[PDB]
Amino acid sequence: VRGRHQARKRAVALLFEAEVRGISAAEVVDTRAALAEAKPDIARLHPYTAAVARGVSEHAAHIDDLITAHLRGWTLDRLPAVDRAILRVSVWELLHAADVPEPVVVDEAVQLAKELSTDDSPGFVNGVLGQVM
Amino acid sequence: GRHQARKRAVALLFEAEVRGISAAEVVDTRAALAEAKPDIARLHPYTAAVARGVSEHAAHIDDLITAHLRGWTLDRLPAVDRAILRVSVWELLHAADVPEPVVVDEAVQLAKELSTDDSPGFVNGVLGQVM
Repeated sequence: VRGRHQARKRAVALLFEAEVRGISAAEVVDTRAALAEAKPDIARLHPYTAAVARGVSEHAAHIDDLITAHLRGWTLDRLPAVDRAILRVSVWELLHAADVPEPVVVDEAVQLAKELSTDDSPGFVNGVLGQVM
Repeated sequence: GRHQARKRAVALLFEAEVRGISAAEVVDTRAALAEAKPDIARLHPYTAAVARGVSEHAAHIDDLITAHLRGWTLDRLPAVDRAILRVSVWELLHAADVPEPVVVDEAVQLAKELSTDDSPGFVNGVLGQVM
């Protein structure tokens, strides 16, 4: 585990919450920032979680178009919510996190899929992201 | 309004598991914030009851699920499916006002909306044996 693996995993949970509530991930980040200021001992918000989730919101249509273009016939709505969240996090990093090597971005997506999703999800996300990059 | 309350409980359990904190502690800090900040919305009371309930009865809930997984472990399921089964087994045990078949329907529908194509049939099978 890479230094920011947990921050990425918390960003996947924030994107999932946003989709359940029908609100932007940036709005969920604002709430998490308030919680961190209120209870810094038990509810820290990693700065990278906030940057990833805010970033996905700021670039939502472009990220979704790039994913859809590499889904070989599928629509984004057909994916399981956790795989959609992992791909949105990863595509934001490919576009806007120049310090993270592209192979590292994909390997992190593969590790998130292993930890949170199905056993065929790692190969799926590697395939999609390998084409996006 | 309970379907959306159940969806918010699945999301809360997933975030709690990622954070490594009990779902009751997530509820308690989120509820305290909404009492102090007018701009931050309160949780539906049923979301809070479900999430505190799963924490209170975690060992029993996980044992009942594991007894009907046929050798599979609960920790190896997709995280959203583990959260949906914990919410649903809690309702079978402690939400006496909700008919058992309605609990199963809600879980199958949460699986369809939030998880995999195979998840609805999987949760229907496990819960059909738990009830």
